[PDB]
Amino acid sequence: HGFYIPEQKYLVDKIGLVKYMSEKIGLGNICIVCNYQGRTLTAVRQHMLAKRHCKIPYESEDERLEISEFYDFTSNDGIELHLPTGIKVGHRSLQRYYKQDLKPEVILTEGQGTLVAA
Amino acid sequence: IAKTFTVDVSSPTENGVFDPASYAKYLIDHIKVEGAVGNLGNAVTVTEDGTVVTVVSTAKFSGKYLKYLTKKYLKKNQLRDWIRFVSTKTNEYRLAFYQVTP
Amino acid sequence: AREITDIKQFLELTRRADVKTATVKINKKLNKAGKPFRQTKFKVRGSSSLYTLVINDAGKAKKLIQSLPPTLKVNRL
Amino acid sequence: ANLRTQKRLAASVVGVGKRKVWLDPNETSEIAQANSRNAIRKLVKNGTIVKKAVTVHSKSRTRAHAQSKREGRHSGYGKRKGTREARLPSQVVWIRRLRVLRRLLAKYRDAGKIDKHLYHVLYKESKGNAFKHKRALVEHIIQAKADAQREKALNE
RNA sequence: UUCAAAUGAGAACUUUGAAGACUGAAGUGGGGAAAGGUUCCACGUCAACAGCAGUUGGACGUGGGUUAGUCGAUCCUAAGA
RNA sequence: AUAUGGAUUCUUCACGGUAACGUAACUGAAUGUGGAGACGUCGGCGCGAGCCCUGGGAGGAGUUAUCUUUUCUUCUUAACAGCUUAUCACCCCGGAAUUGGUUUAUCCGGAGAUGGGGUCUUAUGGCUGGAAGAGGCCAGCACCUUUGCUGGCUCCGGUGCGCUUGUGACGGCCCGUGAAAAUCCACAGGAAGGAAUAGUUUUCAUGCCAGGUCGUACUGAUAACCGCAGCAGGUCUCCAAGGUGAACAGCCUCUAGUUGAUAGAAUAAUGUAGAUAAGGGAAGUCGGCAAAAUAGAUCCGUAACUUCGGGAUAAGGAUUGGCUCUAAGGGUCGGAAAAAAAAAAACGAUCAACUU
Ligand SMILES: [Mg+2]
Ligand SMILES: [Mg+2]
Ligand SMILES: [Mg+2]
Ligand SMILES: [Mg+2]
Ligand SMILES: [Mg+2]
Ligand SMILES: [Mg+2]
Ligand SMILES: [Mg+2]
Ligand SMILES: [Mg+2]
Ligand SMILES: [Mg+2]
Ligand SMILES: [Mg+2]
Ligand SMILES: [Mg+2]
Ligand SMILES: [Mg+2]
Ligand SMILES: [Mg+2]
Ligand SMILES: [Mg+2]
Ligand SMILES: [Mg+2]
Ligand SMILES: [Mg+2]
Ligand SMILES: [Mg+2]
Ligand SMILES: [Mg+2]
Ligand SMILES: [Mg+2]
Ligand SMILES: [Mg+2]
Ligand SMILES: [Mg+2]
Ligand SMILES: [Mg+2]
Ligand SMILES: [Mg+2]
Ligand SMILES: [Mg+2]
Ligand SMILES: [Mg+2]
Ligand SMILES: [Mg+2]
Ligand SMILES: [Mg+2]
Ligand SMILES: [Mg+2]
Ligand SMILES: [Mg+2]
Ligand SMILES: [Mg+2]
Ligand SMILES: [Mg+2]
Ligand SMILES: [Mg+2]
Ligand SMILES: [Mg+2]
Ligand SMILES: [Mg+2]
Ligand SMILES: [Mg+2]
Ligand SMILES: [Mg+2]
Ligand SMILES: [Mg+2]
Ligand SMILES: [Mg+2]
Ligand SMILES: [Mg+2]
Ligand SMILES: [Mg+2]
Ligand SMILES: [Mg+2]
Ligand SMILES: [Mg+2]
Ligand SMILES: [Zn+2]
Repeated sequence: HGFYIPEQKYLVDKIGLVKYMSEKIGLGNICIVCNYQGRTLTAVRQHMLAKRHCKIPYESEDERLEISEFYDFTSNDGIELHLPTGIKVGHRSLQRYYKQDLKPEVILTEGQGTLVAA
Repeated sequence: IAKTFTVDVSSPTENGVFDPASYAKYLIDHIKVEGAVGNLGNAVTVTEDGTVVTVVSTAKFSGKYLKYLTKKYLKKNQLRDWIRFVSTKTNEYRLAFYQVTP
Repeated sequence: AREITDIKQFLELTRRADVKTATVKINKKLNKAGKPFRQTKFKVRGSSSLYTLVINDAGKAKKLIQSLPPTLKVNRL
Repeated sequence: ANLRTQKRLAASVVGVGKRKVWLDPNETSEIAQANSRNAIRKLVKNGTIVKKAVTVHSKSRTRAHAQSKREGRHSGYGKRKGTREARLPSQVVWIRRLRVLRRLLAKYRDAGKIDKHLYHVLYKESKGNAFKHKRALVEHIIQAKADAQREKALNE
């Protein structure tokens, strides 16, 4: 089916992350993703196999707040962005301004400079 | 028969903006095997040590596919335009920044 | 223009007294078995035409490089 | 400055249309100094000049309307314009039908299914539009061998 | 058709970027014959010419440019001379 | 020009193959015969090229609130040479009514079919060389009148009433039978020429030198030609992308190319070009002049008259979207000293089309 338990590293209650998921398809009979309500265990079951949702989304930031207990978590300017290491990273709109190399600073000799000041 | 693809998430990860956990959480769910998602038949392997991500599959799959699901996960988390997917050598790919300044 | 097969007769050509130059070219290819190997081509310029022998065997090849006249000018690769 | 020439050479060196040539507006003093191909060469690789991306003509829409076409999507009388003939000429469906049978009967002749006598009728008979399609043929054949065993088993 | 910048004594019209459009492969595309004869290209330049303009030009001034044993002429004969 | 090799000869100008013919060669004057050069047109089929469409994979960009194994793009191979490959024909075996073979197209066979086994034209393709060292695409480095250098990857296939074209074998037509020469080669002929201690030869391999004279830019047209001009006219041809659709029509887009035809401000009458109108429907006018209506397709129906071919799309009726289905329609394969600076150590499978 494709059922995957996010951060297998961090789980306390993982035997109870099984009980909260079987309460979605167990009683109220709900899909883990859709909100689709089957009438029977068959319904929610037949469907999970249908549009193919076996995955409990970790990407939704309200979904990390819902399933939070059964995990144990242990201890844009438009131009450049500011990283924690000191980095200034560029943007994909300027990609051809980056790639373009330009003229070096034009630097006079003590011979050429001297003659130009005089 | 097995083909194995390798991506290096080191550059963006170490600098604070990236999580190979979620990246390897995404790939697993969004690969399409002879059909819809979640169908990896022990025909597709996504595992990672945190500085790299491994991809190994007997099922239909490609270099371009890995690039497509890569770019799509970034725009979702808006790391697009701050990160670009390049090929270091054939079938081993690296994630990088455009401009790097101190 | 032409390719040579027989090596014994290839060697005669390597003198011929009018053949001034030649070259040794290496090609990474992969066989019917899909495995990388080194086939090498021996190209000897004659007056009006250019002969090239194909040795898909690196050994009998690399010793033939030890089979060449001291007179010849060889452009390596 | 007058940059016409620099744009011309750009199309020629890059080997692409003047449409697709980019000249950096901020580089307008430097590009001015180009004046020769090999100079433009340097500028091209440098990145002051760039060959712009091809504008897109997408086939996805057709491939959709193309995919649906093979599901028997719009065959409708109102979706037709030309005569039935001009669309798929009669003669053509024929030369399909004929070569299907002649190749069919041939195969049987050789594999022992039918001798050259049953072959010679059917050939002469098919060519007279006595057969609708390939199944209609095999039917007439099996009825031809069945009765021949109806004329064989009463002679025993 | 429109916006900015560049150049400029000066910009509706030149150069570049941007956006909008047209020819839409029987083309406003790429090559030739006949005819043109330097109109090609570049540096200078704006009195006169381009029925508005002009910093641009098929204009003006100074120069550079056309490399064949195999492409043509050449040879052959056609109606004819 | 010629020299070396190869071949040929005491059976002088070679041998093999039943034959069609084969080969690295294998004397041939006068003169004679013969071939190429050398030719309409249309039809439909057969094949090849490029194009188009298209799956997998290796790159690179685009879009991503939601969606889409996505959208676009690079993935290329010349003249020449070697091996090999064909429809037509032709050769040997065979001797056929139970008439067989067979083209889309009905032609052929005791003047020797089917069938069996072979020969050939090399148009065309396939491999190899030419040739990856080229080009093409991605990632890097340095360098600014140095100029380049380094890495990677260039892959493997599919489909067809498609398009453009080349070509093949045929067919229809003619009181129409659809150029000539230069040139080149073949054959007949047997002049003449020559071997045994030596000779013949350049239609075989290789090697050596030479290739004159003139044309060679650009335009080929809404600005380079002719129209007294930078004129809405005229002027010979090749290549030809996707979609709609019968379609080289119209309508939109890609590769390339323009954005150039004096501008601003208003929005009266008259206008030119373009549209629409209640009830009426030619009452207008010399005259239905102009406009209007009808139009594609599939089905049904189709008169007098006729030189029996037509007339005829006669007239005249019905249907046409979108969506989900149903059935029918195929192919392949298997049964001197001190300090400092600087330098150096009948099935079954599979494959793919659309068309009704
Ligand atoms: Mg048609
Ligand atoms: Mg159609
Ligand atoms: Mg018919
Ligand atoms: Mg203007
Ligand atoms: Mg248009
Ligand atoms: Mg138009
Ligand atoms: Mg033009
Ligand atoms: Mg030209
Ligand atoms: Mg000019
Ligand atoms: Mg000038
Ligand atoms: Mg004027
Ligand atoms: Mg003036
Ligand atoms: Mg002049
Ligand atoms: Mg020469
Ligand atoms: Mg010639
Ligand atoms: Mg003749
Ligand atoms: Mg290729
Ligand atoms: Mg080749
Ligand atoms: Mg050839
Ligand atoms: Mg090769
Ligand atoms: Mg290369
Ligand atoms: Mg075809
Ligand atoms: Mg034509
Ligand atoms: Mg020219
Ligand atoms: Mg033209
Ligand atoms: Mg005109
Ligand atoms: Mg005059
Ligand atoms: Mg055409
Ligand atoms: Mg089309
Ligand atoms: Mg079209
Ligand atoms: Mg302009
Ligand atoms: Mg005017
Ligand atoms: Mg009215
Ligand atoms: Mg009314
Ligand atoms: Mg009325
Ligand atoms: Mg009246
Ligand atoms: Mg009146
Ligand atoms: Mg009248
Ligand atoms: Mg009228
Ligand atoms: Mg009538
Ligand atoms: Mg009618
Ligand atoms: Mg309907
Ligand atoms: Zn669901």
